[PDB]
Amino acid sequence: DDKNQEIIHNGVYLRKITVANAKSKNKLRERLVPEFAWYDKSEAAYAM
RNA sequence: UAUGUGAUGGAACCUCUCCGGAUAAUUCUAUCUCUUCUG
Repeated sequence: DDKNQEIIHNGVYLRKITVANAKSKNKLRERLVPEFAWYDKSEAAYAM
C-alpha cells in the first residue's frame, strides 16, 4: 500500500512495546501493534 | 490696481566647513518524533 488521506492503519507485527510497569515482571515484550503503510509506496524506515 | 515736472533694485553667488567609513575565514555530525493500555 501507500499513503492515503484516510490515514487508516493497515499492518501488524514488528516492535516491542514497553509496558507502563506490570503486576509481576517489568521487561520488554513484543506485541502485534497496528501500523500504517510506509511512505516509499531514504524512504526505508517509516511507520505509525 | 497706479496718479503725472524725479524709480542705477541687472544695486546682492545660499555662499563657507566634513574619506559612505568601521567589524565578520561561504563555512559544516547527532538524531528526529509522543501516547502505550490492566499484560
